[PDB]
Amino acid sequence: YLNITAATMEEVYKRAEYAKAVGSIVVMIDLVMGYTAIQSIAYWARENDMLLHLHRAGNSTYARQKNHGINFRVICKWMRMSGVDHIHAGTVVGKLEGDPLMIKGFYDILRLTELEVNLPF
Amino acid sequence: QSVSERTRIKSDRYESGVIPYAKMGYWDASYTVKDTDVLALFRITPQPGVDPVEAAAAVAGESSTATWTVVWTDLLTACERYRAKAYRVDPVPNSADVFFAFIAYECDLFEEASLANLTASIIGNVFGFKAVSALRLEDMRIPHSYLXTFQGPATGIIVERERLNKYGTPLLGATVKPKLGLSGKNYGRVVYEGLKGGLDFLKDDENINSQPFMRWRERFLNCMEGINRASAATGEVKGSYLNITAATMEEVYKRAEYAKAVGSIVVMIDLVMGYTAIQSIAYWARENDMLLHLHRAGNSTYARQKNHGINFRVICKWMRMSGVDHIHAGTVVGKLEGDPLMIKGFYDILRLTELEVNLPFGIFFEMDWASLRRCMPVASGGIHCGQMHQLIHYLGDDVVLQFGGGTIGHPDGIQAGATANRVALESMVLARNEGVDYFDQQVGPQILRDAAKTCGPLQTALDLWKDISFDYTSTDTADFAE
Amino acid sequence: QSVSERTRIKSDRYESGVIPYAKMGYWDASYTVKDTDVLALFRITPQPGVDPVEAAAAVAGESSTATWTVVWTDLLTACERYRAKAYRVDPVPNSADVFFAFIAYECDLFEEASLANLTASIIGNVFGFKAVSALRLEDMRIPHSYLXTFQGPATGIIVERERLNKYGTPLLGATVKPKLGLSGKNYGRVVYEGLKGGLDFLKDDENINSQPFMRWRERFLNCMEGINRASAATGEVKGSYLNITAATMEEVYKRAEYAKAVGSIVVMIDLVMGYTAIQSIAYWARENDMLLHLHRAGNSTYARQKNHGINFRVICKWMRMSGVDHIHAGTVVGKLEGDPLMIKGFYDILRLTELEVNLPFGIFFEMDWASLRRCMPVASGGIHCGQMHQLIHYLGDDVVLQFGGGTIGHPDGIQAGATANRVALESMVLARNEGVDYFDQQVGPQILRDAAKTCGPLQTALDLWKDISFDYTSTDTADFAE
Amino acid sequence: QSVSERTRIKSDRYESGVIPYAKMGYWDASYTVKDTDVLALFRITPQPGVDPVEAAAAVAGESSTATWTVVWTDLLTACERYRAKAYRVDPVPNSADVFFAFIAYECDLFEEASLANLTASIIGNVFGFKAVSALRLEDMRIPHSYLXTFQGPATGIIVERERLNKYGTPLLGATVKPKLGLSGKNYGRVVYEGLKGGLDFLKDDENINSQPFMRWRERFLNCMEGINRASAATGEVKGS
Amino acid sequence: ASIIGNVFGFKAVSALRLEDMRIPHSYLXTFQGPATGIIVERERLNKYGTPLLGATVKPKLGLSGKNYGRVVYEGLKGGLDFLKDDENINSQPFMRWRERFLNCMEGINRASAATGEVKGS
Amino acid sequence: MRLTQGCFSFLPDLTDAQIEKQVAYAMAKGWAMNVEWTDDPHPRNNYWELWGLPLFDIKDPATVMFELNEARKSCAAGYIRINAFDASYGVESCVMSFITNRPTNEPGFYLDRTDGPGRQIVYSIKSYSVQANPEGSRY
Ligand SMILES: O=C(O)[C@@](O)(COP(=O)(O)O)[C@H](O)[C@H](O)COP(=O)(O)O
Ligand SMILES: O=C(O)[C@@](O)(COP(=O)(O)O)[C@H](O)[C@H](O)COP(=O)(O)O
Ligand SMILES: [Mg+2]
Ligand SMILES: [Mg+2]
Ligand SMILES: [Mg+2]
Ligand SMILES: [Mg+2]
Repeated sequence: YLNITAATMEEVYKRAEYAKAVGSIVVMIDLVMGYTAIQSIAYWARENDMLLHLHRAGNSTYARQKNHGINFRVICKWMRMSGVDHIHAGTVVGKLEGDPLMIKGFYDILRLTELEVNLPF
Repeated sequence: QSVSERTRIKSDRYESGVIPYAKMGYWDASYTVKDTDVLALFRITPQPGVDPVEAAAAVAGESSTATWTVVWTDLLTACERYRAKAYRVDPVPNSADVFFAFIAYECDLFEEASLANLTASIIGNVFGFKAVSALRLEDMRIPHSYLXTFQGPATGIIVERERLNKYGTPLLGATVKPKLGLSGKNYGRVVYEGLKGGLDFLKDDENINSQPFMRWRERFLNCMEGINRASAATGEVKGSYLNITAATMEEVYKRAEYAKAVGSIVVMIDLVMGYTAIQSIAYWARENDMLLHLHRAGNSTYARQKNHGINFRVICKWMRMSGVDHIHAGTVVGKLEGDPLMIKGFYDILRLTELEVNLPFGIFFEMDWASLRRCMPVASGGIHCGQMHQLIHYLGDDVVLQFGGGTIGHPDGIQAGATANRVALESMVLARNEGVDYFDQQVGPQILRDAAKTCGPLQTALDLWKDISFDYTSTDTADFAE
Repeated sequence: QSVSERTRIKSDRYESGVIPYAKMGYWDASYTVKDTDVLALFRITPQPGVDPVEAAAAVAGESSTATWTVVWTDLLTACERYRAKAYRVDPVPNSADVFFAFIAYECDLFEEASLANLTASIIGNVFGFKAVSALRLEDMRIPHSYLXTFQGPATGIIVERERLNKYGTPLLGATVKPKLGLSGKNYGRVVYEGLKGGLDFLKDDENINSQPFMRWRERFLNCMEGINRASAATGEVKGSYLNITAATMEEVYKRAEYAKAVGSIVVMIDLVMGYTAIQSIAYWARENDMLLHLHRAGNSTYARQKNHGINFRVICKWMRMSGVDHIHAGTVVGKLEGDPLMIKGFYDILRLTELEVNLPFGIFFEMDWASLRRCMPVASGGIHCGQMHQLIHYLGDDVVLQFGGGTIGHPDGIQAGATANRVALESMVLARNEGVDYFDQQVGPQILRDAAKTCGPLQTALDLWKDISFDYTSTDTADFAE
Repeated sequence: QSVSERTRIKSDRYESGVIPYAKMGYWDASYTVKDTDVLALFRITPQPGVDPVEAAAAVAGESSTATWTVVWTDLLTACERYRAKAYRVDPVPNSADVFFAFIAYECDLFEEASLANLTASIIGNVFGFKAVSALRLEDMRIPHSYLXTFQGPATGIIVERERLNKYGTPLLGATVKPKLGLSGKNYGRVVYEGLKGGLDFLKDDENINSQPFMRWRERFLNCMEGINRASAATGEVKGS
Repeated sequence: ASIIGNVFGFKAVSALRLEDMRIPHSYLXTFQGPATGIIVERERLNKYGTPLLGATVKPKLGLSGKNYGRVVYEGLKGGLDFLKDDENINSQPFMRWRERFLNCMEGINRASAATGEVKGS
Repeated sequence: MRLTQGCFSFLPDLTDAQIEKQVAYAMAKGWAMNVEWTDDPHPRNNYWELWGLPLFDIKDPATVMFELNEARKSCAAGYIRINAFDASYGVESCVMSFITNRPTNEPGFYLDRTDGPGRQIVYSIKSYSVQANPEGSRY
């Protein structure tokens, strides 16, 4: 996953275009680049036969606490809409927060063709 | 009294008020046609009590310079020169109320190189006219001088065969099935197999553009893998008509540029994109060394009925002008409307260097084609290798025979489907050339059975679709039989 | 024995061979329509001996996933989901052999934002099918989810009136005449006069593109001089629909960019350019703050007859989707085919936020318009100020009434032509609002005569075309009267 | 012995070697001109002892499909179609050594909308032919079908007059003098003066392009001040 | 424009011929002169010692691009350094230019593969 | 594999009797025959080697079979084909082409794949025979 994350959309595009030119099957982007860059480069990936891997950098600033923020499941929806091909969604047993039922919720949001009410998930 | 009243035009022709279109300069039986005029043959059904010559004067009027009431601004122009003249009205055989109207239009009424401008005058309004209950555009005589403004086919029949390196038989093809549903990867599978088994082309279906089940790039890349694999496996040039039909001209070009970038010998477009997108992509095809396959989507909406619309033979002329390389023009014996002699006339329009009046085939005008290239006719739609004798008879040599269901429906697989079609084709042509009376109901099917003893895929096919015909009362019929 | 024979599919549905389309998954009377489906109403005439449900299963089949024989590749896809289902067949009133077929198509069969892709499935082939002697596409239910992929009108009725600063009456216009022949300088003369005398718009005729007698730049520049002169002379926003119809998308854009560069509030395009050129120029119009007038050239080739083709109401939906701002949709009382209640249904399709089943107007489906903007209907073709009571009655408020012959045919000049139309219009609307029974044969014409005592141009006009009507037997009629 | 020898062409037209142009298909006095043919008239002065009809045939050959010797590759084309045809050779008044030769060229010989291609065929080589001591292209008949491929004037007489708003007299003009030497600022002075005093146009001399004495941009800007000044002084459209 | 512009049509002169000109060094240095030139041409060709060799393809007009590529291959393979289009072969109904160019390139490279010489048309 | 260029390569190899009948067909239509040899079976090998000139003036089918036979006696192991050329206006092209001789064993081709940008592949079809040996000794 060649990271094309950069300060300016002009630089992200240089790096995307370079990666395509040299034959890479995939590029990565960081969530800290933010939504407008993401949607732009997701259109780019479609146009340029490129896998687009989304690292979720900064997500936990608003996703960690139960009382306040945005549950990461909403971010999965938004990011699935925008058009990233990978997104980091949790391990359960690894070093980053991950209750099993919430993770399975996220994984279903990312992977299913439809969702049905499932309160525990 | 006022300046307006004192300067009013008082002449017969240019006093204000309605006068019939036949008095306005739009009728002249004695008119001599010039080599440079554009001519139209209209099948007119007047409303009851409307004078048949007035119906033709109206169509002529309203397709050139006239409106419903008299206008003084006619006198600021060379109005005598710019008016169309209806110059002949014949009854239709067996109609006491339907007529053939020949109308001549001046060359200078038409924008150079512009199908859109031609059709604006010629079909724009006159078919909505209340004075007429029905109107069919039957033929046109596109003069040599107008033809030289158009490219004609991008590639053309001669150069096409030169690019394929394929001469002496008809060319072969198939539509991928099902129509929709298939993934890009599976599309490439069908194309590989169809080509490996013997087909020259496959095609995307007309409604395969870019969709949730398969987006267009995936199709294009997986299909090129299929194509080259088939070409390497056989030593023949192979291809598949990549559908570049899209919503916008910008997206069409994007798809066409991508098809070129990956080495596709051919692309396809649907007629529903419409004339101006078609002229552009036909220029683009000449400039980018591409075969341009025109699927005729939506054609039968205006072309099917005898009483009203546009005859398909006219569409052939307009599409050959614009510059497409292939156009679907019927099977005769398949699942789609195709009266034998009308289809032959269509094929003649697409393939000849000039045309000679031939009323049984619907060729109403003699017409030089100004060395515009020849358009390859395509016969697709419910045909099987069982009918090869008929297809070779009705369609001749320069034609793409396409076998969608008749390849992929084969029980032993798609390779076997393809191989059956090609052995059928080749064995039949070999026999035509030997001087055998192949179109005979006895002889033809036996040529295919003889060939089938050394080809099990073809015996399977002959036995599977032996029973199948599409014999139904044709609606687009000729007015003069045999 | 061989691998091909041992792996042949032996199931009922997927053994090789023809089976009727009604057994293939393309018929289901019990099928519940989803909010997201695309629905079509087809008027089908089966060939004699063809089962009416099999005719509708075929159309459904061949407009979605089916071909003539069975294909195993169906099983590589989610074939149950992608098949269209014909789900209702009704007889036509007074036909023992013509039927209404409702067919549901899955949302995912269609390319987003693509009229071309929609029409490839829906009209592509099924009208050439031999099994059917006739086929008319009568209505469609474009689901809310598909509609949101399209722009809809570039400008729309609301914003259009906001740009003109013109509210409370219909808008006014005229086609320049003669149709062809006029020089660019003289075109600007006609436009100046027409606008100075009171018209909001004039237009180039549909066949005015670029020609030997007048090339397009000369028209555009001389017309802007006319337009601004008229605007300065009156204190109103004025315009003329500059025809940018051309052979290639490259030339269209060139003309459209030039029209913008010189400040034209509006451009026009002809329908003959076709759907893909239309979608592009409709995006271009939103992005360049332009009104987009669609002239419907060639429409009546497929739209005129009751038995076969496409109903115009469907074209309205497709054209409002694509994003044109004006579309011609009939007069009722003019020189072109226009049955009163059909025209009202068309106007409702172009102007409402949703539609409710209304069979007398030909509105067969209920349909939300997804807040796509409203398309302004245009009434052009053989109408005069004498019929203002009728036009206001049949057409309502949001409409462009156009008076080509009924402006320029006026004896006292074009200014007087224009002024007559506007006084007629304004006096009539004033009286509608006052609560007068204006559509009455007695009352209406007297409102115009009353207004005519202080307006000599209008008394001239009323007396010149008092006699003129176009009463002929309409062919595009309704199946349910009153 | 060899395949080359066994397959040598043995006909009168396509056997190897030199035969007169008049016998290669380039002379045909009974040929009926099509309206689509391009025609040329040449005033041919054949070398002493060269046949007039042979020289006209040579000009037709070498401006269409011929070379000095026979080539089998003619038979890979519809060679009868493409050959130009000297169809008329007439004597010229008050001369017995100079002839008028009318030639006919198939429309398909010429690239559409290309003067360069027309003039490559019609004038390319034949003027430098030893067999003919002189040659003059006197006139041509450019057929309707060829003309519709060309634009013709950008503006024209009609629209030009419309743009200027002058009708009824000839238009007026003047070349700025001296031919060379003037600065841009003086150029614009002369342009202002002559437009104000009554000229519709002035003009740059043909050899005024851009030189050390005056670079083209200084001329253009100064001229537009002169033009517009004259236009404001007169109420007329003006130019240079 | 200066030297031949007007003077040949002057009335006071019955005939006029420009025979020669002395282009001064200083004017000449403003011009490029040959793009490649004799010396570099021979170097790109790898051919020094004998005059170079060519042939115009014939008939002048009428040949398809296919057959043009045939004539070019044959002539080059037989010993010619070059063939050429006729002056009046541009792009015409009988043969459009892209077809000629592509077919001649095949012919040219086939010739050079068969001989080990740089070839062209 | 079987090289399936030519228009009768899906039937079995043509006997001399069959070849003569296609040559007869061609000639009765007014067309001009020629004979060509290669041992580069590439699909894009447009220009096979000319066995003399095309037989333009020739009236008897037997003359063309006599030349085909002489090509067979003189050409190295490879492919030979007969083509029919139609010089009529609006054709001016080949209209029939079939293989009259093929090698006993054609090894065929492989597909060579070079990575282009993104997922695009620069394809090249490569001949086993042609890469192993030069012209005249490939079969
Ligand atoms: O959609 C189809 O049915 C086809 O793929 C044929 O498939 P099969 O080969 O499986 O029948 C073609 O698009 C139609 O023939 C077009 O009709 P026409 O050629 O008359 O325009
Ligand atoms: O060409 C004509 O005849 C018109 O200019 C009307 O002129 P008049 O005003 O002089 O009749 C319009 O283009 C037609 O009305 C179009 O028909 P519709 O509006 O039905 O599409
Ligand atoms: Mg199809
Ligand atoms: Mg009009
Ligand atoms: Mg001078
Ligand atoms: Mg030369």
